[PDB]
Order: sequence, then C-alpha cells, then structure tokens
Amino acid sequence: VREFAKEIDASCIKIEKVIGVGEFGEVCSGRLKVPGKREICVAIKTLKAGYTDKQRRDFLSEASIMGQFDHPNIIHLEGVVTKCKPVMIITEYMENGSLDAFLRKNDGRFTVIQLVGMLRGIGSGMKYLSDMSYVHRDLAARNILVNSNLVCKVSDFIPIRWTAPEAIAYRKFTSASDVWSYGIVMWEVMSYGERPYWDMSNQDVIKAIEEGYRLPPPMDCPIALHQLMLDCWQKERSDRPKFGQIVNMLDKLIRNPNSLKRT
Ligand SMILES: Cc1nc(Nc2ncc(C(=O)Nc3c(C)cccc3Cl)s2)cc(N2CCN(CCO)CC2)n1
Repeated sequence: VREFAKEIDASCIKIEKVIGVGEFGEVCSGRLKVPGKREICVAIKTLKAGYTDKQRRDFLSEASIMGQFDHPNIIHLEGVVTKCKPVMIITEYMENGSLDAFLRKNDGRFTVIQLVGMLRGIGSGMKYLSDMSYVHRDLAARNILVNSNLVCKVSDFIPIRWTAPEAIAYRKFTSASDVWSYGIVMWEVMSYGERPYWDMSNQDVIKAIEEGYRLPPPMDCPIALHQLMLDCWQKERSDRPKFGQIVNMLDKLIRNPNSLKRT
C-alpha cells in the first residue's frame, strides 16, 4: 500500500499573500486551523487559472508523491483541497525560503558548524529519498527550503552545472548522479550561493569536467569538506560515496570538530 494526501476542509485555510509565481501557477502563505489543533503557518500552491483536467491530474500527482515521504529533512505535506475549486496543495511554511536565496542574503553570517549542519540535513533527506528508490534529478540549493531554525528540507517533487557527466551524456539518472549534484550543493552552501563554475559557459563546463577539472574549495572552506565534494564528483558513478556514507562522514566531522580546522 502507498500513502496519499489528506483532504483539507477549505474553511480551515486562510490565504494571506502571494509569495512566489511560476509557469505552473503560484505559491501563497497562509494559516491552517483545524478544530482542536493549534493554528500553523502553511504554504499553498495552486495551478494557473484555466487549468485542464490533465493539468489538474499532473498537479495532484506532485501531492501523492509527496505524501509518500515522512522525514524531518523532506518538506512536510499537510494535504490537498480537491472538493472545492481551485485545487490546492498545502505544505508546512518554511520561513526562510530557498537555501540559495537565504545564503546570498546572509553572506558570511553563519559558522562552519552551522553550515555543516545544513549539509547534514540535506544529506539525511537525500538518504531517505534514495532509500526509497527515488531520484531527484534536480538537486540544487534553489530546491532546498529553510525554516526559522535553519533546518533544511528537500523540495521540488537539464540544469547542466548541477548534473553528473553520465546523466548529461547518456541520460543515466540514478542516486549516484544525485550524489554528484549533492557535491555541487555542498559547494553552493560553503560559498554562500556562488554560481558553480562562475562565468564558464555550459559547453566549457562539460569539456572541463571531462578533462578532469573540479571546483576548488570555497573561501575558508575546510579541506575535509572539499575532499568530500571531490568524492561526490568522481568520474565513475560507482566510485562516489552513497548518501549513507556522506551522512556518516558529516556526522564524524560534527562529532570531531577539530577535523574542520585544516583549510
Ligand atoms: C517562495 C517562498 N517560499 C517560502 N516558503 C515556502 N515554504 C513551502 C513552500 C512550497 O513551495 N511548498 C510546496 C507546496 C505548497 C506545494 C508543493 C510543493 C511544495 Cl515544496 S515555499 C518563503 C519565502 N520567503 C519570501 C521571502 N522572505 C521574506 C518574507 O517575507 C522569506 C520567506 N518565499
């Protein structure tokens, strides 16, 4: 048996403002208050006006997939509204928005241990997804959300410079190509949201990677963290660490913080 999205009575939802817009539709912030339970802030996603039946189905599919996941580092689904129009997907509200934006607005503001904690959370969520045979395909800081307590959660259920060479060249997407992407996310985090490969063109990036180029340590990045990035970017996908190993390695760095001394 599979999980599913719970139906939420529309009277329990109060939409407060629009906080994002896309080609798919839009996202709002609001409040959810169910009888007997404390009010929580939520995010509310809707389809573009005039959506078709097919679009409505593909939409309620993002919800059914999300309903399968219950982990502290994966965005939490509250439920759906389907008995009323328009259709909506409701999740927890992540107060600090996307990780890329958040770090760029807070350049230099966190400690190494805080940053490593964020990476450990992302890794834990990815271990959970990969455990379940899911492949994200689009792992990047822009697709991670952050709450008030700095907890990072995987969201978003070809970006060339986040994508493993075998996924670009042979369309082979696996957890191991997600691990490559995770390495890029590590670099984004430790650089406070710099653009991977800077001004290099997509073509230049592809050629450089094939010739053995890998990104350098971000400014003031511990060597141990950069070495882990390099492990994630092994050419042969089978040579990359698994997500469980990544999390274990981060846990060991956090437990033995002197290991973060060398830069
Ligand atoms: C675009 C945006 N989202 C934020 N938080 C979100 N939490 C959950 C989100 C989400 O999309 N859920 C979701 C849904 C609903 C359906 C399917 C799949 C998913 Cl994953 S979006 C915060 C934010 N900020 C704006 C700027 N800042 C200043 C403050 O006023 C900080 C806050 N902006």
